Amino acid sequence: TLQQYRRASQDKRLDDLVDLLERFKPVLAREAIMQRLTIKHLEGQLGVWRYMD
Amino acid sequence: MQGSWSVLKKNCSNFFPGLLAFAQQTQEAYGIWLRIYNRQQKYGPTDFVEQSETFSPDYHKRFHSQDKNMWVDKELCTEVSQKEVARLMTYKLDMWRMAHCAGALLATGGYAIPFGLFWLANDTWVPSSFNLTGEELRAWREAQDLYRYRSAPSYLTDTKWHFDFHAYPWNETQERAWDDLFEKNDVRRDPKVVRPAAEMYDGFIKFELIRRKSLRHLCRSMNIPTFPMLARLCNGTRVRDYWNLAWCEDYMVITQRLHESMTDEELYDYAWRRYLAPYDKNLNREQLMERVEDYFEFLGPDFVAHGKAPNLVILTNYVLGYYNDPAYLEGDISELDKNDYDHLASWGKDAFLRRLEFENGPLRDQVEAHTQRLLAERAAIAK
Amino acid sequence: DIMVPSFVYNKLPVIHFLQEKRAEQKLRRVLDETYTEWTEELDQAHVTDAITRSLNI
Amino acid sequence: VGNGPTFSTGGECMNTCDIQNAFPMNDRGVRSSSPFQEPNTAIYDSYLAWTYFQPMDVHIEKLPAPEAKYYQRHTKKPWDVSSTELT
Amino acid sequence: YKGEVPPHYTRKSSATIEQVEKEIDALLGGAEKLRKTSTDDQPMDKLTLMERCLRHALWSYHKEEGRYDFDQIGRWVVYTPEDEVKLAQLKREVEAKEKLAALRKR
Ligand SMILES: CCCCCCCCCCCCCCCCCC(=O)OC[C@H](COP(=O)([O-])OCC(O)COP(=O)([O-])OC[C@@H](COC(=O)CCCCCCCCCCCCCCCCC)OC(=O)CCCCCCCCCCCCCCCCC)OC(=O)CCCCCCCCCCCCCCCCC
Ligand SMILES: CCCCCCCCCCCCCCCCCC(=O)OC[C@H](COP(=O)([O-])OCC(O)COP(=O)([O-])OC[C@@H](COC(=O)CCCCCCCCCCCCCCCCC)OC(=O)CCCCCCCCCCCCCCCCC)OC(=O)CCCCCCCCCCCCCCCCC
Ligand SMILES: CCCCCCCCCCCCCCCCCC(=O)OC[C@H](COP(=O)([O-])OCC(O)COP(=O)([O-])OC[C@@H](COC(=O)CCCCCCCCCCCCCCCCC)OC(=O)CCCCCCCCCCCCCCCCC)OC(=O)CCCCCCCCCCCCCCCCC
Ligand SMILES: CCCCCCCCCCCCCCCCCC(=O)OC[C@H](COP(=O)([O-])OCC(O)COP(=O)([O-])OC[C@@H](COC(=O)CCCCCCCCCCCCCCCCC)OC(=O)CCCCCCCCCCCCCCCCC)OC(=O)CCCCCCCCCCCCCCCCC
Ligand SMILES: CCCCCCCCCCCCCCCCCC(=O)OC[C@H](COP(=O)([O-])OCC(O)COP(=O)([O-])OC[C@@H](COC(=O)CCCCCCCCCCCCCCCCC)OC(=O)CCCCCCCCCCCCCCCCC)OC(=O)CCCCCCCCCCCCCCCCC
Ligand SMILES: CCCCCCCCCCCCO[C@@H]1O[C@H](CO)[C@@H](O[C@H]2O[C@H](CO)[C@@H](O)[C@H](O)[C@H]2O)[C@H](O)[C@H]1O
Repeated sequence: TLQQYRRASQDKRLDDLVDLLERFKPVLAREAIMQRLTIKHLEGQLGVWRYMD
Repeated sequence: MQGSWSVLKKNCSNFFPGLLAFAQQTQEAYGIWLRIYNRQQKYGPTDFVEQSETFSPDYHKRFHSQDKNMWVDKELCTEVSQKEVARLMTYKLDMWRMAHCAGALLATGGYAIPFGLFWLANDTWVPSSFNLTGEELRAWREAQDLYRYRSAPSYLTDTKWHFDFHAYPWNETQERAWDDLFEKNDVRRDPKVVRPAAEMYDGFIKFELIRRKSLRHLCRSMNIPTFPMLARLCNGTRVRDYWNLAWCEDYMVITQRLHESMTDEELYDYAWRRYLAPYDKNLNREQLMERVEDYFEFLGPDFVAHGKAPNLVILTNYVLGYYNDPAYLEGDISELDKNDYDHLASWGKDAFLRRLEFENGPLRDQVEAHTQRLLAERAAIAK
Repeated sequence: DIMVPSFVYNKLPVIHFLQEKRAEQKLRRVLDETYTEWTEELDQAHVTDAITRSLNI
Repeated sequence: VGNGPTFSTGGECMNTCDIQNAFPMNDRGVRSSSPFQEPNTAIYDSYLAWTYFQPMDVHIEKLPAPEAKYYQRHTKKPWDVSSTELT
Repeated sequence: YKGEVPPHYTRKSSATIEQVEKEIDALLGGAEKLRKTSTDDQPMDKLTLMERCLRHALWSYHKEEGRYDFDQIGRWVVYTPEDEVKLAQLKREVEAKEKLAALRKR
């Protein structure tokens, strides 16, 4: 009976968690991209066109 | 969209049927507009009918006022239906473009024929009547959506940059509204959070003070021809009329909840005329309903209560934000492992570059210490 | 070829900084809206008391 | 290390420019010549002061490559020309 | 005391709690080298914030479901002294029930 009562909260919370994970993944992708850009910048092999792209 | 031979053939084949359909639509829309204009002149407020003058505080240039020169006919449903209003709006767009083309023809005589060939090779400025099949209509809508994508970001950037460079929000809620207003379409904007931007911009700029360049960008984004632009009070009048019709239809739908009963294609068209739902997104009914409800919420309760919509500039920005797609990014991340200045490797380093590498390289601390000690010794010897 | 490119290049740093700050603000707002909802459940003592009453004790 | 150039500066000192906050500051107190983080940024004093960054071999913990879904945006348009193609 | 069963909700996406936890662990495992610890009063990093949010949601869901693992709940859900009080209250209750069942069986 308790499980049935605490169910809609559970489903909505699970969907929200999945959405949050999908929202966070792009941030990590951007962070990795910036890391690589910084790496190439420190080597003096980065063009502004690449950075803008 | 760029011109093509296939579209040229399509439009050439359907030229005369398109003209005939345009004439029939012209008769029907003239009837509808006659009804609407009679109703406005009879039941319209004194200021709206008399065309009250609103002048700018700097150069005293007259322009339409949202509060006075725009009026919502809450009782228009008795005389005119929603479908008639949408038909009138579509015909207004088509008639504007046809009028510009006809004016060019009259001005240049028979020398506009090659320009007409250019015109028929693209669906951007042809009327909707020239499409006699579903696929042709889809291509035409795709061209219109492409033009909207091309034009809207410039308008949004103009507005945002001018405001941010010349002013700042007063309070935190205004800041949040302003920042969230100009988000890309990939994220969903909460109209309640965004609404205060309307009042803030009313404090900054109203529809009566809209600049001519911003107006040109907006008219581009609304598929309204801009050449010859002329004074800002002509296309401004066009914009005012179009949005007044849209607001009348929106009030009708909200009061009668027509959108719930509206079919899928009609709902998609209704959203499209509001610049909310691009056809290339292949939206479903759920997304269309969500966007329409967000639009109604942004209009706010006061729209139903008194027929007063929020600032038209901010409304246009909000609706056109759906065409502000995320900036494109193509190419695998592995491409970042390459190098861009390999062609310079043969040149090597000159004396100055070697000195800079030595001074600012990993040995920089040692060099700095040695240099400072030597300078101190020389200074002491001098004294 | 010369002017607009140079001014775009001049613009890049400030825009990058502001967009980074905006992303940080989004993350901060996401975090700040998280609250744990401690739930309260009917104490079993009352259940035991009702059980005793049903027994006619 | 290579002889390649870096992010352009325009002969300006970022510790005194009108947008100095946009340039990160390192431990030594020298603002970077670019939005990126620079550990060995320096300042030179000719008639006017100017900032410089010397490229060097430095290792940075590289986050694993993400999926193409989470960073690729296929919103390209016929009028769009990339900066590389433009160059 | 509660009332009516809440209105039914349809999931927008299909996914299991175990799958979500595995995905979270995979996401946080690649950034372990980049992730850097710091003082509690010092500002947090993006990785730390993501980890805290994800773990908070996960453990709230677990506690609601019934998986009462106090060791992790006290870590990823405690941010208020009220929450410490709640943990202490819940900790006593579980031990009391376990003892009561054992003696009632004995
Ligand atoms: C190949 C073709 C060649 C063509 C050449 C001819 C010129 C070009 C033709 C037209 C081109 C198309 C575009 C034109 C501009 C459009 C502007 C626009 O968007 O208007 C929108 C606007 C509509 O908006 P709206 O909201 O309805 O109303 C405007 C608001 O009121 C706005 O509200 P507001 O707040 O802005 O209110 C202010 C508004 C108020 O004004 C208006 O808007 C009202 C309309 C204009 C009224 C103008 C008349 C004013 C009274 C004149 C009195 C003269 C008395 C003289 C007596 C002499 C006795 C001896 O503006 C003014 O106050 C301006 C007043 C005018 C000042 C004139 C100063 C001139 C100085 C001269 C210096 C010296 C010259 C040299 C020396 C000469 C002497 C030796 O349109 C108008 O109002 C009227 C538009 C008229 C367009 C021009 C028509 C051209 C007809 C040409 C016929 C002849 C052809 C000859 C061909 C020859 C062979 C090739
Ligand atoms: C043969 C001589 C030629 C002379 C040289 C001409 C050179 C070319 C210049 C352009 C001429 C006009 C071209 C045709 C335009 C089509 C008709 C029209 O106005 O369409 C409505 C439409 C009105 O626009 P709107 O913004 O909606 O109007 C706002 C009003 O509040 C609207 O008020 P509302 O909100 O109450 O709504 C009313 C609406 C309600 O109605 C509806 O909604 C139903 C639809 C009605 C309009 C249907 C238009 C259909 C257009 C397409 C036609 C088919 C084309 C087929 C092409 C292919 C053929 C094979 O009905 C109207 O649209 C009525 C507008 C007022 C009438 C304007 C016509 C006046 C001239 C004609 C009379 C001339 C009498 C001469 C007497 C001589 C005595 C000696 O026209 C336009 O799109 C505007 C024209 C755009 C091009 C502008 C180019 C620059 C013009 C500068 C002129 C300066 C003065 C002349 C000298 C030039 C020197 C450089
Ligand atoms: C049968 C048909 C049905 C009946 C007729 C119906 C009516 C039809 C007419 C109305 C149609 C209206 C709609 C038209 C739409 C299309 C317009 C258009 O052109 O689109 C661009 C159109 C392509 O459009 P699209 O690809 O679809 O892209 C459209 C996008 O949406 C792009 O859109 P967007 O917005 O980005 O593009 C806009 C763009 C449109 O412009 C362009 O795109 C530029 C087009 C030309 C580019 C040329 C590049 C190549 C140059 C080659 C040079 C020579 C090379 C060597 C040749 C050697 C030969 C041996 O910019 C503008 O709009 C600028 C407007 C400028 C207005 C100028 C006003 C001046 C006023 C003067 C001042 C007056 C002040 C007042 C004074 C008052 C005094 C009292 O361009 C072309 O197709 C290029 C054609 C190039 C032809 C070859 C080069 C020229 C050949 C000349 C031959 C001369 C022979 C005689 C020589 C005699 C010597 C003595
Ligand atoms: C590296 C070197 C390369 C080569 C370089 C070449 C050398 C160039 C050097 C100089 C360049 C700069 C010159 C600047 C001059 C000053 C401009 C100025 O003051 O403008 C103020 C102002 C600026 O215009 P705006 O309206 O504010 O916005 C302009 C934006 O571009 C609007 O942009 P938007 O984005 O807002 O709108 C885009 C779109 C928006 O879409 C639409 O608007 C829909 C479509 C509209 C179609 C057109 C409707 C026209 C309605 C009637 C207009 C009034 C007519 C007046 C009576 C006729 C007068 C002739 O509109 C269009 O797509 C427009 C398409 C126009 C295509 C034609 C462009 C010219 C190409 C060359 C053809 C002619 C060659 C002649 C010489 C060779 C002969 C063998 O001009 C006007 O108010 C426009 C008045 C137009 C009057 C008609 C033209 C008068 C000039 C003489 C025409 C002679 C025709 C000869 C035929 C053939 C005879 C054999
Ligand atoms: C290849 C080359 C070939 C050769 C080329 C030869 C070139 C000659 C060079 C000299 C030309 C000088 C004039 C340049 C005009 C363009 C200026 C411009 O674009 O300024 C942008 C300017 C900048 O705006 P913005 O910065 O974006 O915004 C500022 C404000 O917010 C804007 O807010 P707003 O729009 O509310 O405020 C403005 C509006 C506010 O006012 C209103 O809205 C009320 C409108 C009142 C209109 C009053 C009209 C009165 C007419 C009386 C006629 C009576 C009948 C007479 C009959 C018998 C005699 C014929 O007032 C006006 O702008 C209208 C002023 C009066 C216009 C008069 C008609 C045009 C005369 C052109 C000739 C001038 C003399 C040339 C010779 C000397 C040169 C030093 O915007 C405007 O001015 C917009 C309106 C533009 C209208 C004029 C252009 C119309 C198209 C021309 C059609 C004819 C083409 C002929 C081609 C010939 C080829 C050979
Ligand atoms: C070359 C020119 C081209 C012009 C193209 C456009 C033409 C448009 C014509 C529209 C005609 C409308 O017809 C007109 O409508 C108005 C408004 O209802 C009526 O107006 C009537 O009612 C209004 C409102 O109570 C009263 O203020 C007015 O005193 C009275 O006459 C006119 O009696 C009628 O003649």
